[PDB]
Formats: sequence, structure tokens, C-alpha cells
Amino acid sequence: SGAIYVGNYRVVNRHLATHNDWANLVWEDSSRDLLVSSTTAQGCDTIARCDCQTGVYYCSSRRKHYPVSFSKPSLIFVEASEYYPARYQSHLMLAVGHSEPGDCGGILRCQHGVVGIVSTGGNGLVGFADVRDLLWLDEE
Ligand SMILES: COc1cccc([C@@H]2CCOC[C@@H]2N)c1
Ligand SMILES: [Zn+2]
Repeated sequence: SGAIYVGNYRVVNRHLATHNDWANLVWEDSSRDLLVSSTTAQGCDTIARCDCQTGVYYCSSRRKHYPVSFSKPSLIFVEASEYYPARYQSHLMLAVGHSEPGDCGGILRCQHGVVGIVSTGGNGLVGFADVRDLLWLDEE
């Protein structure tokens, strides 16, 4: 589980979005596993605006933050899960590292701020949904 809180936006894994999120939906892309809902309070996360390929992600299933190299956001084939059929997830970054399903929402961060959230992985990989193209998260 986990979320990014930037301005009056909450960014979650689409597959973990709650009832209030949809009701309060701003934007969702099933192909990115992202959902942004509206918030009453102001968030204090900074979104990275960069092409960093190194960062640190939180792994709830190890209670540990791991330094990782990761691929640039790409269209990647992702095996079926309980939440999605087998399909090409867009804007997805892979690293070698431990993840289990429940680690989705863990932040990946570089020196510039939040890069993305754990979305997929397994067999020693972890996939992160990029949020760094979502320039509108920083305004309105
Ligand atoms: C971060 O998310 C993860 C991490 C590990 C495994 C999975 C699921 C396990 C079931 O088969 C589909 C996926 N590979 C997701
Ligand atoms: Zn960066």
C-alpha cells in the first residue's frame, strides 16, 4: 500500500484506489496502474522532474529502502495478476530488487523527489509506475 501527496492530489495504484478516490477521481490510466484523486489538505511530496535512472525505493515486505538502478519509463509486458489480465503496462520502470504484491504504493525517489510508486514485479524484479511526466501534478 501507499500514496504520493502533492498539492491537492493523492496518487495511488489504480488497483488499490478506494471508494472516495473514484468519487473524487481527477485522472486514471488503467495502462499505467495510476489513479489521482482530489484531497482537502495540501500534500508536501515533491515530484521529480528529471531522467534519473538511480534512486531508492521502499519495500514494505522487508521494511527496508533499497538503492536501485531502473530503466527509463517504457511499454512493458506484465503477466496477469488478480487485478489486471496479462498486458503492456505503459510508463513502467524495472529494477532488480525484491517486491511482493502488497509492496505496491512504495515510493521510488531520486535526489530530485518522487519518481514513482511500486506497481509490479516478481522473480527478483520490481516495476515502478513513473509519475515524472505528470507535469500538472505541480499546479492547478
Ligand atoms: C509488486 O507487485 C508484485 C510483486 C511480486 C509479484 C506480483 C504478482 C504475483 C502474481 O503474478 C503476477 C505478479 N507477478 C506482483
Ligand atoms: Zn532525479
